Amino acid sequence: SKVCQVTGKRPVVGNNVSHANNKTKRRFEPNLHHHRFWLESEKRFVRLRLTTKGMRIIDKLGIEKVVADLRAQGQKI
Amino acid sequence: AKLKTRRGAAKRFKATANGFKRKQAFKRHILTKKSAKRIRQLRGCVMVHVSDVASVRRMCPYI
Amino acid sequence: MDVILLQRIKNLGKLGDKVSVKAGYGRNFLIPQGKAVAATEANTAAFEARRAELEKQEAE
RNA sequence: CCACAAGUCGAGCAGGUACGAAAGUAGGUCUUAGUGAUCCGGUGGUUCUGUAUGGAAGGGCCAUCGCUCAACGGAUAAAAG
RNA sequence: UUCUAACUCUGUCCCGUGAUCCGGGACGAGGACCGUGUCUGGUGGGUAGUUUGACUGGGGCGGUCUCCUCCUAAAGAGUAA
RNA sequence: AUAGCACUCUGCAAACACGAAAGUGGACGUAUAGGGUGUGAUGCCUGCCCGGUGCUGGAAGGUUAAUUGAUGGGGUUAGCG
RNA sequence: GAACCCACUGUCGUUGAAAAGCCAGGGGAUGACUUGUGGAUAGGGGUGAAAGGCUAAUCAAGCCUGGUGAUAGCUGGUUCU
RNA sequence: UAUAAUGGGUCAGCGACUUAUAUUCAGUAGCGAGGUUAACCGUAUAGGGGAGCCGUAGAGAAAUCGAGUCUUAAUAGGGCG
RNA sequence: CUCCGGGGAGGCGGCAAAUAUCCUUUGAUCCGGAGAUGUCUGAAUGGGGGAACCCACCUACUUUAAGGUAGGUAUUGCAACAUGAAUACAUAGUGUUGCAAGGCGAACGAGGGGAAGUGAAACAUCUCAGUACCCUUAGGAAAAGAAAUCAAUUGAGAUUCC
Repeated sequence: SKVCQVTGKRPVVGNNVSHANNKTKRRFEPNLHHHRFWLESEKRFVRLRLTTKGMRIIDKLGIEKVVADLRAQGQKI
Repeated sequence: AKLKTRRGAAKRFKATANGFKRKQAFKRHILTKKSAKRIRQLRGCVMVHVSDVASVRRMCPYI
Repeated sequence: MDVILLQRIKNLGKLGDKVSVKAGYGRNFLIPQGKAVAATEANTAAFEARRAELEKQEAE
């Protein structure tokens, strides 16, 4: 499913609103994609499915911290 | 349940001691061509006619 | 991002300079390969504290 | 005059005015056609209101502007077989 | 115009493995393009919801739909096709 | 419908179709192949028109969206009064 | 030209022997043939040598149950003195 | 409408203006410039519970005034009382 | 069927009579409590399957022929232990032991999705309505809850229901 491993973002629902104010169901999707990160402490590449906000959090906190946090929630990475 | 006021009518009518008062029509625009007498005699409030009082009462139960 | 250079680069600087680079450059080329480290307080303090002399002696 | 909403005539009182020596005449044109409700907004004023208080924004009142809404009491801002 | 390090391969080899899926490893060919997310202009009977007036010597076609003057209107007012 | 004929698209991870995606058919095929459209064995043949709509190729002049935010005009108050 | 598969004409039958038949004639009958068993495609979808045909005697959008006691300016009815 | 306009073969049984809340008017009973409690408590149709509602004053868009008030330069005139 | 307690002249369930045989004052039938037994299908869990069927393996004992009894043999998640590639350390993978879960059921709760008939005397904004319905998942209740809340004489004091 389209779920980010770092933030938990997922598609949401909303409306298309026309100029005549007709309303139609739509979805908003995350900016999801796969990326490989070098885990030094284990000497290996780890593949994650995440958003660009997830990348910003990784740049802010470091990859090993995020990996430990994810393993703390029972994720197999 | 409770009776509900017709808010459009509530915005048009107000209650006096023995009836209802209202504003006069034809004073919103297109005023240059109208004579001074019509301009000044269509200004102010008048009373609601007895033929429309019953309908106003049904539409505004609490005023 | 803010990066301090563990090892010299032709134009970014030489042996421990701190400098700003675009995010993709540091994220995809420098940090995985070990030619730089991000400018956090802990990493920076570790940089000057102990490994500064060893890195300087490891000039090549 | 009239179902309503509307429409028509009006002596006379107060202020300012024009024309007449004056008594006086003048609130458009001999008259009856030349027109469009409400809603929503624009412009000029204003001793009204102003979500703690002082202001302000917005609203109200007075004057005025935008419809061949002509299927002309005008079902929508927006529609052929 | 070059480069490789993100990214792509429904290309080759090795392992999981008794496997034309998949994952990892090594190459090769591309490469900051292609592709995806949010915003945005165009196109869009492919699909969906609907609209497409009334009078009327049946309905359609034609004409008409609001206002003013005269006659019909029977010496007050009003009076239809 | 048909054998025959013609136009047109498709260079392979093909065009095209199904599906939300993963994927599947096309095809374990490769322009002498595959899809769409029209005509309809065979004989003789198949005239003129590119103004309209469509398709294909050009141009970088006019107009135009998101984004960007230069200037100008208001509100408020330190102070001057 | 028999079996087998079809359905061109006529009489009969029409509360039928039969919710599509019998009888007398008729067409194909080594092929784009007929048939058994078991599978696949599901409703704005499927399938169709194309008739809007077929999808359980039902098809210009199957059947069942729910929204549901849909709405009906229309037709009917509305009980002793 | 005897109508050749509709409905009924006959009998017996069943079959259609209701219920809850709000409001207005008319009767009737209590109290009377006053009338009345809601939820709730309560060995519970009692007794407590006065928050609230209607009446007792209008005018004005409103600020404001108040047996007056609005309009206006106006104590004039006029509208609502 | 067994034990304990109650009870004191009948009883062998009903449709469904009668017969026949019986049981019972050495305490029956019956009533209450605690045990024992409890075929096959069904989450069904050894593999399969057209539910109530087909086919197996392992161990301990037992039989003498082609068997019997008892137990075990699902998947996933977690923990421990063992083993173990490409690849040198490792890791992935593989296996054993122990623990847990799955299914069913009225309403009420919380969350993820979400109409149209109808009304507007037409209809698109709007209404119907976050209703009907689909999906996931608790508990005896759930949810909420101890102010970065209201108020405006500088006062109140968490949430929920009338």
